[PDB]
Amino acid sequence: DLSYETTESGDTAVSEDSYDKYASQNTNKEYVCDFTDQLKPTESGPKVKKCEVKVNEPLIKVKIICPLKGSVEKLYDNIEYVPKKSPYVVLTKEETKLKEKLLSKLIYGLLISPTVNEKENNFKEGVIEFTLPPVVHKATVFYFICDNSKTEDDNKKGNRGIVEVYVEPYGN
Amino acid sequence: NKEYVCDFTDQLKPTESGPKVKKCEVKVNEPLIKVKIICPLKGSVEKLYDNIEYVPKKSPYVVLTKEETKLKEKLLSKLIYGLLISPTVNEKENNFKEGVIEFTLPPVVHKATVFYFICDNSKTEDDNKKGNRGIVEVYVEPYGN
Amino acid sequence: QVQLVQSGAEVKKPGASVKVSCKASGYTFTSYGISWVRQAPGQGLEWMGWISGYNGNTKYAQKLQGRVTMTTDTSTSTAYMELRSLRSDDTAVYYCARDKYIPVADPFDYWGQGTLVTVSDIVMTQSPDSLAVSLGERATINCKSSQSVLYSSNNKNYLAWYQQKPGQPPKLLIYWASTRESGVPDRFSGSGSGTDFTLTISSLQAEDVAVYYCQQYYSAPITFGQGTRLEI
Amino acid sequence: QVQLVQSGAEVKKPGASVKVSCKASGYTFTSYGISWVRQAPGQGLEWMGWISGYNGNTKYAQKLQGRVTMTTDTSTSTAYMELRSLRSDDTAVYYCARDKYIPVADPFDYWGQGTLVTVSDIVMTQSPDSLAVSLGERATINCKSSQSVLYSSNNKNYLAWYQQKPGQPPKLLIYWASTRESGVPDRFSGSGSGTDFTLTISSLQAEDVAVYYCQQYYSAPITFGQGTRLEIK
Repeated sequence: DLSYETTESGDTAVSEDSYDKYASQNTNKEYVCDFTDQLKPTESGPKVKKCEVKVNEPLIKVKIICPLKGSVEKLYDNIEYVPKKSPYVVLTKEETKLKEKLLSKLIYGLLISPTVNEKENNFKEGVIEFTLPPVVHKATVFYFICDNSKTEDDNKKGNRGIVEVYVEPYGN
Repeated sequence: NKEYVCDFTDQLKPTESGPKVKKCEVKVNEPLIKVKIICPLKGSVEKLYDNIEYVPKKSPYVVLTKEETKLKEKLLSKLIYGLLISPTVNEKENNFKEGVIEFTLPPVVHKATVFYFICDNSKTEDDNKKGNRGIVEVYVEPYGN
Repeated sequence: QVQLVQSGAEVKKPGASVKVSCKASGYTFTSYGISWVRQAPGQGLEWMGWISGYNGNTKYAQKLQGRVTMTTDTSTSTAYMELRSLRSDDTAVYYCARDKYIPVADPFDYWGQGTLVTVSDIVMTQSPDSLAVSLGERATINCKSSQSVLYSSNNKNYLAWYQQKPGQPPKLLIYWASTRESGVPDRFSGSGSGTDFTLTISSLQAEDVAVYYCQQYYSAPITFGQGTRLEI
Repeated sequence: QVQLVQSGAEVKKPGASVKVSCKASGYTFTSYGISWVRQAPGQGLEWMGWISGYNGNTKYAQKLQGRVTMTTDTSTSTAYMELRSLRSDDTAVYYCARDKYIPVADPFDYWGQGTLVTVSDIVMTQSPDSLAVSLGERATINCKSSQSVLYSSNNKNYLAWYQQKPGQPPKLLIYWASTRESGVPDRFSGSGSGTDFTLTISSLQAEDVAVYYCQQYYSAPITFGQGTRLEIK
């Protein structure tokens, strides 16, 4: 459990990356933050891409898609994902201080399946997922980072993707 | 300026469970918000977006709105008084034919307004997979009064 | 106390259908799910599918797709399993087991008594099919998975061990491959990580004569070992 | 009641800096912007940049990048342009023009009176640099843009025509390449689409003697033709 400080945390500009919500698989609703084409080194980088998900209903599925080192040549070679053990570990902003916490201890009753579509549920595989429980007693905000800001290609530097999850109380 | 981005670059590829609907909603309640919509182009990857269609074709000058049960095309500058469109985005035409559209909402909006864009790939068929339909919803609330 | 009470035994001719019920009590039905597992006489355990207790969403094993329908009645906290086009090889004891609000997250701690129906992918391999040991001495059972069940995000092996005595549902002994469930005697020890796992019974007792299964809950479908019969 | 009032003319030694002011009144300053355009003596118009009236964001022409700074004072509805390291070729009349809340969307209808500063990309080409025509006769001016300025989403050419009489800022005559600004006589006609455009003045009168410019507002930087001086034969 590492408490966290990133360098160049706020000497950067914020573009709000909107999520895509897909509904009705078998009465499944899924929120997705996809950074596949948003972290490539850019002339104006490094920038922050923030994808905020607000959830206030049960069994909501959250999916985060992040590019892999080596998926494209030289474009993601220094990409770093925080927490490395996501989605079992998440970031929280207690005080002004970023701290790693276990999600099941942050949301009582939340459970994680160790696989997503027959790949491991880790950012090493490019995707994490978690379904929020039938009841959430207390509101909580946690974060994930898919950081490519330390990557440089030519004079172009990559971006930092941030997913913020705001869980409102539900299940009364 | 604050920028909101809807990126479908990978979200509309044909899939077994398709056709699926991917909805991207943008809620705007402050001045000078920039909305950027990225929709894949026919030919960007072969066979994946052969029959992709953008709606309205003349976006962002023309947009979609749902008056009650009917979907209609309307001029955005007539939907939002004072809104202006620049014909180019970074020295490329501001049109879905180039893959990206952008518009900046005016400093003052009087009435709440909802309009839509569609990046529909549902007519493309790879193997038995069918492409998805991408829907952008822009919900603008009054600000600046 | 959590209880799952199933309907009585039924006899059906081949080609007919059967619907087994599972009445739950002692917990909030909508906060969990129900998994169905069947066992042909003297054979191993096969997972049939899962149903959400909140919205009735289902996940079926590809084997039974088409034939199996799972439903819930929230007002009565009852789960139903209907199997169509019955064949003679469907003769088995059908079990309901309480699951979590998502499948493939935990093993099965609470089971129904089973319903006998008489009709007129990660592979788990357990090393000894049969084992004979003396009272008070060590017994070892090995379990091999066709791929790793170690989750990198929490460094836990998604492996469980079960004990099934004649005429009874499987009883959960070990989860996370080495953690005993509450009440499980200390002579039961789990070991291993990744793909190779071991169940050890020191100072064997007469009550420990049973069939032992491993189970992975790492990736759907849920799969069990073929079973290790332990005799004296 | 739109008005733009600029500071007085200045003479500067080479290497010094100059700050021109532009006081706006008669409209809501924060709903618009200011674009700066300069004009060397007897020469054409060059776009220097744009500044937002809402948040002070700027867009500069790469030509002047490094030397030019634009600022606003919202409380006083005043825009400022500072040009540094002045060279002899920086001698020009510097104009402020009211712009929209984004640049590159519309042409310039309201202008300042201009400030003389004396120091001791789409290309627009206008066919005749100078033209002499007889009273009562039509004069034709051609403008070619290096790439199309027709927007496919609204089928409009982002092309404007201006008339500048001595001592005055340019006057907007035509926008969308054929739509007359209010008060513009019908004898002034704009035509063309894509890359080739024409301004036609029928029944020439003495009051029409002026310099005429075309301008594209299709893509940044804003660019003007070199100008067509119209005299009487």
